[PDB]
Amino acid sequence: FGMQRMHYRNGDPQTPFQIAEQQIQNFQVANWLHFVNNNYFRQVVIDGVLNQVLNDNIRNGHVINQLMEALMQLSRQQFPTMPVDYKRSIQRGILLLSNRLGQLVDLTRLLAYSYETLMACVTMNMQHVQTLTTEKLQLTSVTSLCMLIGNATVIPSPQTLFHYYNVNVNFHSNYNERINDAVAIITAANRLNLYQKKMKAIVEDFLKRLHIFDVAVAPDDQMYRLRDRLRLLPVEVRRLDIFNL
Amino acid sequence: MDVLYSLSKTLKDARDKIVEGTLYSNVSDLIQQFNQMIITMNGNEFQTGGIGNLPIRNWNFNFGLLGTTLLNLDANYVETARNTIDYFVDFVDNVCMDEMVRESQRNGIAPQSDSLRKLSAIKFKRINFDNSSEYIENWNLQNRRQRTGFTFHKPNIFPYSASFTLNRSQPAHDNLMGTMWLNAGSEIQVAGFDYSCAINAPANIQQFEHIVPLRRVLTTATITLLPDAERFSFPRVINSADGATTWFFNPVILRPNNVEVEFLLNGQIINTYQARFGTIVARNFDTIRLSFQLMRPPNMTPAVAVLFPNAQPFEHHATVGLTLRIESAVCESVLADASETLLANVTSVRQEYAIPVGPVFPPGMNWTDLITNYSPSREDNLQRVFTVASIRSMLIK
Amino acid sequence: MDVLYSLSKTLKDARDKIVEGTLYSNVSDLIQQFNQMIITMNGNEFQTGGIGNLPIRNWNFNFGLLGTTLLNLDANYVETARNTIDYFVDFVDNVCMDEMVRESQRNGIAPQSDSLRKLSAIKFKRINFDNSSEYIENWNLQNRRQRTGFTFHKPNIFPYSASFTLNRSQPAHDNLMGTMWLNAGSEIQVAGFDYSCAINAPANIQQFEHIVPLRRVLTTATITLLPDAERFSFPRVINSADGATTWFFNPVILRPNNVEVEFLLNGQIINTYQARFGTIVARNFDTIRLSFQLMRPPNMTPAVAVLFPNAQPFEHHATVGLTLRIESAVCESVLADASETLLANVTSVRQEYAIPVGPVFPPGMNWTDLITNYSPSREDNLQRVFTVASIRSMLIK
Amino acid sequence: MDVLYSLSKTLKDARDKIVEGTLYSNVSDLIQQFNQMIITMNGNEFQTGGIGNLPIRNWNFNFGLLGTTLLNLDANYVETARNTIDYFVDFVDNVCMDEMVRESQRNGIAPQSDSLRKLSAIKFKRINFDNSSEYIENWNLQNRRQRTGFTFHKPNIFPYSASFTLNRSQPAHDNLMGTMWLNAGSEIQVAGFDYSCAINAPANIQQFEHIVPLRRVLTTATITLLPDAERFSFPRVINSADGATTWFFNPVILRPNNVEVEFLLNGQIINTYQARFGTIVARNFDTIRLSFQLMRPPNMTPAVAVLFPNAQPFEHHATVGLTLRIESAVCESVLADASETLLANVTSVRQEYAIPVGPVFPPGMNWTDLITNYSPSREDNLQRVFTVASIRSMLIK
Amino acid sequence: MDVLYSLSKTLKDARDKIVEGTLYSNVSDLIQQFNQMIITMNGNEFQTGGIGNLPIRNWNFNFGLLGTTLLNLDANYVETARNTIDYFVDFVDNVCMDEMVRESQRNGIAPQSDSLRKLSAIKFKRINFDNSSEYIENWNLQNRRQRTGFTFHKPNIFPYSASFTLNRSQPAHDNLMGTMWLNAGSEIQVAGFDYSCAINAPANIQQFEHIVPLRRVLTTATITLLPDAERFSFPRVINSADGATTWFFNPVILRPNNVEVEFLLNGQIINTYQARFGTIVARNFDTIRLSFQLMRPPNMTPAVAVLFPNAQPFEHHATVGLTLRIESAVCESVLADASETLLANVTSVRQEYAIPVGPVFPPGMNWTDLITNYSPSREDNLQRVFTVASIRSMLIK
Ligand SMILES: [Zn+2]
Repeated sequence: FGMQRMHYRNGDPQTPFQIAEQQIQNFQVANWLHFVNNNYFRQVVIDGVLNQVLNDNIRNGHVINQLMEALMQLSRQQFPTMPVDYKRSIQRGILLLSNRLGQLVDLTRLLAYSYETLMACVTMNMQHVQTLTTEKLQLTSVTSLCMLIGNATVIPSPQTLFHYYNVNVNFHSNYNERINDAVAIITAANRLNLYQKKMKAIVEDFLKRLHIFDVAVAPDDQMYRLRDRLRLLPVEVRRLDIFNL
Repeated sequence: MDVLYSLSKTLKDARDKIVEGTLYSNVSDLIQQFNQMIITMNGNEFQTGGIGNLPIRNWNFNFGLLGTTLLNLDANYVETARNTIDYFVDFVDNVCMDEMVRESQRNGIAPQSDSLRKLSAIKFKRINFDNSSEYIENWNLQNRRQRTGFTFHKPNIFPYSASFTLNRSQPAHDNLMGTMWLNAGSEIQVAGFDYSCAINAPANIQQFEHIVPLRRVLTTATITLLPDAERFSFPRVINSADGATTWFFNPVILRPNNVEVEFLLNGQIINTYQARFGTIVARNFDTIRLSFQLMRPPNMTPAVAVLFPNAQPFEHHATVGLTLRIESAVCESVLADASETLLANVTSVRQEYAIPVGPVFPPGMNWTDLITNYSPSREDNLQRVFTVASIRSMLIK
Repeated sequence: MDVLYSLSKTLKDARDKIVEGTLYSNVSDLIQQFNQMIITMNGNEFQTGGIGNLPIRNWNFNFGLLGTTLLNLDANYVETARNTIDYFVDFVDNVCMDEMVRESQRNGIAPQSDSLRKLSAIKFKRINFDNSSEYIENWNLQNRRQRTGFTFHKPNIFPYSASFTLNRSQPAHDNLMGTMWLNAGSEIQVAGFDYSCAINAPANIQQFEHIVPLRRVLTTATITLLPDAERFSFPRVINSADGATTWFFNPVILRPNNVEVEFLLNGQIINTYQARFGTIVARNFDTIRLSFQLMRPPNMTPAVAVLFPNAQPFEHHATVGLTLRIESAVCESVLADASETLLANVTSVRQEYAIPVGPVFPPGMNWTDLITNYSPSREDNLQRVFTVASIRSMLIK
Repeated sequence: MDVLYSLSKTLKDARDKIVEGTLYSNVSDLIQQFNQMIITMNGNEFQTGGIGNLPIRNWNFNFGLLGTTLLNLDANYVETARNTIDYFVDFVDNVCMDEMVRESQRNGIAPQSDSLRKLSAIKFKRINFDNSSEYIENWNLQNRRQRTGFTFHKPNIFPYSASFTLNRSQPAHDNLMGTMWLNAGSEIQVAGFDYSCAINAPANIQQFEHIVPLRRVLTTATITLLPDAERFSFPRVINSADGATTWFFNPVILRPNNVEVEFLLNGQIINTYQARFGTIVARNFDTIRLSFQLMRPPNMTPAVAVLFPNAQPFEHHATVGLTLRIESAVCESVLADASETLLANVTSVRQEYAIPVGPVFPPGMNWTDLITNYSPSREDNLQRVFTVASIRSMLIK
Repeated sequence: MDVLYSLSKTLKDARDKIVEGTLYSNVSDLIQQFNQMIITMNGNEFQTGGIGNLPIRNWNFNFGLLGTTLLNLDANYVETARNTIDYFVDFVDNVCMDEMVRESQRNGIAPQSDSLRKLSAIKFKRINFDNSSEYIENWNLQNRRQRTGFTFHKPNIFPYSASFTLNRSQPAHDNLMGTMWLNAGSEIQVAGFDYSCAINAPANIQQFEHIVPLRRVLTTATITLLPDAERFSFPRVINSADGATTWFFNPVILRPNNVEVEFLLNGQIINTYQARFGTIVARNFDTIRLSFQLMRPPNMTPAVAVLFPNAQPFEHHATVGLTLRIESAVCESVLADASETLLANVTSVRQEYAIPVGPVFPPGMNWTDLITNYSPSREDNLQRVFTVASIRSMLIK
């Protein structure tokens, strides 16, 4: 569009696309940028479980049409002052993805459907946090997916869905039962006045029996936070009644 | 008719919903319907007019489908859509007018214009959309031979009738007993007068009755009843019944005695109200019977005693009355009311394009004559033209 | 304006469609539109009020969207949505009031409030939804410079005016001739009186005419015409033209003969009705001419003869009359009528918040003065405030 | 109409810029526009004329694009260009005349000639160019329903009216009080006269008022006010109001005192000027109220005293006059004025081709009648024909 | 000022050239100018108003450049351009009004409003475009010290002044000799009168002189000089010099004798015309000297001889006169005139927003007072406000 390159300042509350959306006067590109900027997960509670839901436009794959409108506009854009061969390469690369409109709509709605179907089998709340360590995603791999996705619909098999659901349910129930064991033991120790009792041992056993944690690595402040939060939970009824006996 | 309504509905929704900036999800279904309409109409040719001064216009349809690949509609999309919508609205308006300006004694409910005849074909049934409007709903019900109902605010149900009946009379018109009345639109104002003030009447009571039959059965009607005919309570000079002479009416208003309003259906009393004024309800009826009495007051102060002597020279004339107004009602057949503009639309189109008087409707669509002789063929033609008028008003403000 | 209407309609549809238990397929597109509204409005600061007693309020937006994969909406969904709906309803209420309380001698159609000026930006166009209401439809059509129309039941087209014109008179006011009239809202009651009862008039006929020029061109109007001015049928004591004294009017009502009503447009007779009472139609007119007569009865019974002498002392004064009511009509300019509450809403907001009288409207939105001097600038401002009033009424009871 | 204006603009630019010797950089964009016009107009068949004596003309376009291979245009290039420019100018001229000689009561603003109707199509939108002239700019603003403004030098806002009003009179016409005026074009000239010189008037002051209601609202008007009416300051013989006889007026001119000039809008005084002559400004008005007084001079030398006796035989008649001239103003609608030639052009075309009297404009484009009854339909048609005349005046000398 | 004019010119060219369908080659350079304007104005905040009733408004600029590539502009491009154009037009309107309603005794030329003071910064110089209009041309020329020039039609150079001088007088005013003139706008009307018709004057000649200075030097002025003063050729009753009494003037017009009109610059006769009427040219002058003579006709017919006696009683008073109108002229300083609306615009804005009387201009921008005491500071402020008014009128109707 002939605009001067953006001098983006890190830590800006707005993202580069959020700036470009209000700095660009072309309707196709600006509308695509607006959708991208305000495209986030929507939180919904379904059957008592928090879910991260997608925008219906991407669930049905319609936003790919706006993406291709923007890409076509860019492809027929003038690109002032850019060397001509590089400009042609860029705009033919744009057309490479633009001419895959139907395939990319199919890819988007396939991805959305498989995400929905596999998310129906999640039992714990899908809490969204920025993790310490991130999974690396290769834009080359994304390109390969976009340029090689075909015409065959692949969906989870019913046995695969039931297996995923059983694994999630087993992990969730084990988590709750180990919480109950830890809370019962901690409460019993405090009620019997075992002052020479290290609740760090109980928390270590809890994390160990969760089976996904390398307990030797958990930081110390987090171990003590876990102890503090376990000390505050009410005891389960059966365990408490046995303790009362 | 249903196809014409669907064209109007689709165009109206196109104008209302295909607006710059709106999400395509708001108009996805509307665009599907619009493209279906374009596909169905493309390649067909129509002719409208040729009657009176209505110009003969030829219509051809070759339009591209509206785009479907867009997240939010923009200026180009709306301009492209409006270019097609304007032509379609013009065509629908001409079809509606050409249908309204035509009538037939037999088969009056069938399409009369060549364009609507053509749209009656099966190839066009794909454009049907949703028949939600009241008039199209009743059109479909009448086509299926079901019960229909139109809701009217002040239905124009009473043929205009301003008259009087003299039960006691003489050439001099100085000792008269009788009734006056005006029935117009939804108001019946009736008065009963006695010049003697029932001096010689049995029990000093004069009975008055007034029967108003309606050409259609009204149901679920709310009526205001008041105890005075305000229109017949001032001095009047009235032409005699045969027009030979004129007589004088100097009323003095007394309260109506033993008021009774009966709403009857096929001669059976359905509702009866005695000495109740204000808002009343008639659930089902085709005739109204208002009965009241002039009772000479038994006790009178000197002024009233002076007013009412017991001898011939009656200078004041005792008068009682009732005023009845149908504020709202429901009727199976289409009537004219004080809130809808369908009668006005039909009459205006006919007058503007100077349509020669046909065989069904009266000259100038005179509603008085229409309701006075609301025969079944007139009912069919009137329902057709009113439905077309509503379809047109859907698009033309 | 379209954006404000879209905000209000989105909130109305949120209140209606989004209910516990409903299928998500019933409300998916509305949920998308609601989320689009939230996205567009988030991060914008608005200010409302600051004129008269209308409080200054600051509006900030940071809300969360709504889920889009449920099967049936539950109580949690509605509870989460209702908070945002309440805040946005309050915002739209205040924006509409701020726009209604403002005028402009020039650029009457343009937004006048700061909030609406901000909403007129292009980033907000993504909230446009659909413009279905009559007022928003006419707003869009007028902006595009297309034929428009508002439908009014009993349009408030005649500024209040009760007066009398004397064509024969003298200081004693004992032998008069002329007309009385009341024009009010949608009704014209005119009476023509002659004290001599056309004793010496040529052919014993006295002609009366009454011309009412409307301030706006009404079209497709249905009228009711009755042969009596009941408002001028009783004895009166009336101040003279200059207020110097009073005169006595003692009417005796005769029928008006040779009644003819002409509805004219720019001096050309569009409709003309001769001796036709009841429901009539006028398709296009800006002037109503009434022409009636008082014919002295050629034959009289003794009472009538006694009350109509040929010498000077005229105890009873012959009177004829016409009552003409416009039940419904169509106007390209916005008017007040008996069914809509837009004038009431604008007046109520201005009165409640003690808005200073501006350079356009009369104080207190006095309809008599406004319709008397209904200039183009006033038409623009009135249409703007009425459109805002209807937008607000979509949400506020 | 924007397309017709763009055709005229590009042809004018070609005539004024495609000159022998001019660099090609001075006509690069113009040649691109000209070739765009040729491409768009190639293969389209138009027809003009048929009304009155305007000949029927058929127009075909099969031209070749102008060359672009010359550094400086030479004689051959200019001749080749002129060959096609002449034909295009002739087509535009005939389209403009055919559009000027037509009118329509309904939708008078819409194109009336077949050629302009066809040019209104979408395919011709490519020939749009720049809309910089005042009339086309106002046309576009009015279509968008934005502000419109025309600046007039001596606007012809007052219909011709030369008359007099007598407030005191008798058959002998020897003791008259009243006011005589001439409103014409942009000048009001009024004079209040009294034959008795306020000998018996209260406080020896006689009041005179003159209200001139304009048919359109003027703004930012520069006006000149002068304290005498030269037109009513010489002896004359005037016909009576009824024309039965003639009466003698022998003015002696005094200074008007308590001069007040009110420029009112909707009956509200917008500007007021008391005892101030020369250049004044009226920012927004639609009525002019001129109030002045004849004050009997309290002190008079014998020569003055002899003029005004206290008895009947008044030989000299005291007169006081005002003269108001609108030098410049701004109006939203179109008016004839002293500098513009549009009214002359339209009238000239109609007279030359003997266009029969249509249903909108008065015969012979009589401006007095047009501005006397300047109805909205006449305003639309007049704006249309004036815009077309301006478009034609940039091609035809 | 130059930057403000550049903004206005850019916006006007954007509104006139950026239209749907136009070739992008027709607007390439204009679009580059538009983008330069947006880039320069982005990130700057402005405030206007705060004087009188002009509302305080704050302006921010965050608009993006126009960069879409196409051959012909479409609806999307026009809409995106129009949003920014609307906002900038509003900003320019308010800045122009804020500058127009302000004054300064010292440094009148310099910007007064804070918005214009900011725009006078160097960082805004990147929006200059072309300064073509007459007023901005003269502004730049004055800044460069080159000679300016404003061409006026009927310049308003004479302050209104109606007066008389009595060179010979008596308390009875029976026998008067003197002059009587009205200078207003562009017209001088002078008349010498002698009641004795120069019976005893030397050579039977009376000489009258009239010297009219000008507050500014006019150049290349075309003037019409006619031999009679219409205004002073009628019977008059005129209050005396001290206002104590009134005297009678009963003129009989004779041809002015030995007419000599001289246009002088610094007391040196620059132009002179003796006994020549019609159109004359004064190339450069600051005062006008009109000399004329009343010569007693050496030969008289009996009627004339009776008209002019040698005794005292003088019933008819010999009068000669001249009229001189400046049709067009050129001045180095700004002036009002009959063809421009700048004075009207400034006065209208000040009146509308109730701007308190400032230290420079007289109350209500009274042109008579302005041109009477046309001080250097007043000239500076007047030129500033007139230039701003021209810039504003480039965008506002
Ligand atoms: Zn002039």
